[PDB]
Amino acid sequence: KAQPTEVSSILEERIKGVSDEANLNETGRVLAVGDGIARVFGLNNIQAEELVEFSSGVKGMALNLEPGQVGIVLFGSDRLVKEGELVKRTGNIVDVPVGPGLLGRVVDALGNPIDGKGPIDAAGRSRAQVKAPGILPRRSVHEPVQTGLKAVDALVPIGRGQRELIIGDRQTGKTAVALDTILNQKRWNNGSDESKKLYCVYVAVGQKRSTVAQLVQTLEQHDAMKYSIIVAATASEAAPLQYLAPFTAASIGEWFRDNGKHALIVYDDLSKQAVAYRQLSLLLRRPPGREAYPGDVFYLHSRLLERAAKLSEKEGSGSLTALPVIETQGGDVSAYIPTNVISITDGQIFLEAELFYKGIRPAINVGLSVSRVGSAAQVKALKQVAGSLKLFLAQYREVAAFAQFGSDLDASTKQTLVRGERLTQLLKQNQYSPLATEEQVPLIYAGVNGHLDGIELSRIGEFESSFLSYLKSNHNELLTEIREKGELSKELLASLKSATESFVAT
Amino acid sequence: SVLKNTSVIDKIESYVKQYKPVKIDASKQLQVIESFEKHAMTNAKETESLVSKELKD
Amino acid sequence: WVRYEASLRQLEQRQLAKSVVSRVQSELGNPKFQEKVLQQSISEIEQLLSK
Ligand SMILES: Nc1ncnc2c1ncn2[C@@H]1O[C@H](COP(=O)(O)OP(=O)(O)O)[C@@H](O)[C@H]1O
Ligand SMILES: [Mg+2]
Repeated sequence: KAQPTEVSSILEERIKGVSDEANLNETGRVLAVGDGIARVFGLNNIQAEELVEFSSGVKGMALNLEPGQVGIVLFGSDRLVKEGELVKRTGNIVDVPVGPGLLGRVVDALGNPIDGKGPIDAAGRSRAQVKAPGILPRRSVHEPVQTGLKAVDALVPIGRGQRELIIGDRQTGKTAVALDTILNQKRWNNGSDESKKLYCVYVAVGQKRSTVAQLVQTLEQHDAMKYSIIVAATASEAAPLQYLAPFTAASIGEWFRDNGKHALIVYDDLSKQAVAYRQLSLLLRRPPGREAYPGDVFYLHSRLLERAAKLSEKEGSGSLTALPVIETQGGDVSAYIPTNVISITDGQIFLEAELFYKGIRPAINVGLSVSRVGSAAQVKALKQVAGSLKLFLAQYREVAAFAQFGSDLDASTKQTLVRGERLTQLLKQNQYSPLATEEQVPLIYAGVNGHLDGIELSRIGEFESSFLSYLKSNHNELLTEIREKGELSKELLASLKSATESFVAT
Repeated sequence: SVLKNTSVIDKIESYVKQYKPVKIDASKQLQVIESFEKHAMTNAKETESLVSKELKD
Repeated sequence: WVRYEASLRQLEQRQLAKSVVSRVQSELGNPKFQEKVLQQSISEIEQLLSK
């Protein structure tokens, strides 16, 4: 067509200019390749973590700079590159396109357009490795993030800027809760107030291309692709792609954050990123530190997740909410990679396989799922109702274990046990069903205030739907008041109490 | 502007232009509903009178 | 219709790619070596002189 011709002419003119300018400013001869790591001679004054051009066409980057030989990890298939290939250096640190044009576009780790929808329009290029903001640039997490899960994700919130972990086994709902959060962000990014929009960005690292295709299909089915970036590295490409894709997603997240906007990033299954770094380090001549893992895995998780922060008003008040995901084996949260990531994050969301198999689709264990925004960085309506409900539910679980231990004044005779079991049955959700914050307070308020003593565990599922229909049909006054105010006052508390003990009889 | 070789946008535009008057709305709830309602208030006033006099008795 | 047109653009692009590679193979056979060798030798000479 017309555009390819002029684009090709302009770019080849620039190519001739580059070839005729300063020679190439450095080169190298390939000494070894394999598993996406390539040794190369030359490159005497190569910059650290610097992109390099290979004669075949594969990209590269410099993790290691030995005397004489340079450790280059190959960005793509290593089949094309051979021995003696000339390795031109790009002259700049590893970068990735960042800007508002990445919205609605799927790109690789390097930022090149892979969805085939056209070129990427970026305001600038940001380094994949960027130092995290300092103490003063960081701000206390106070702005809520509407997870839309109608579960413990609401009573103990996420908030804007938290790196709330999502631990659990495979196929437990980590990607499910991530996509529900992304879908629920549509209600707030579909407006005009940029201070409340959450421009999501997905990191589908170590995810099969069929799965990510289904994920993007589901996103655009719900009109969620307009605000979500799917920068990722599937299982098809090499390990360095997997290692760098979350970091470039972090770069996009800081671009959104440094511009005063709020972005939600979900590092889906960082485990493949860690093992990709393992694959790099095994043949890059970096000895492993512990449990066959190189020591720098904790450091890389640190730099990647600490970039996620809530900026202060001086820096633009931007937020970079992070939702890291780890795939543990057999629920072993005491393994190495778990221990580091649970110590790297601001709380976690446990998703055990037994709860998923039991029937609870969210499958979240209240007892261990903690956060640093307890009754903070919430709407306010939910924070007053269930500011300390997690501890009560944990004590309910302990007493229920204690209740089965011996026959005493326990079981149904315990008001705490009854309230805990009713609340645990309350905290459930179906996938692809984002529930707004307004239709979440009455259920938890009925649970916490002991209004569910005579509703029975089996009937709580129907009670949820009946109560929500009650509010959305003939009690929309207080519901809309809560939604618009973002808080339940004395008037709103009294109205909600009126509704709940009027509907307790049904 | 998204489509270049449309060849169909005029056809669908005309089809929707000719489709908006689907048919006349019924709005004819005045043949059995009205009779039911008439009987409703008639014997409802009758019942109100009888319960009132029963209360006085 | 818009996604059909997008597929049309993609197939036109890949047909252009096939035409480009076919013309590259054609250039691999015709005597198109000495003139371009002189041309980019002069280009590299000018590149050296420019610095
Ligand atoms: N109501 C529900 N909530 C969550 N997941 C559901 C629900 N109903 C069915 N599922 C299934 O649970 C699966 C979630 O798997 P997922 O968490 O994406 O795996 P992984 O943890 O490896 O990313 C989906 O494939 C979906 O088919
Ligand atoms: Mg998944």
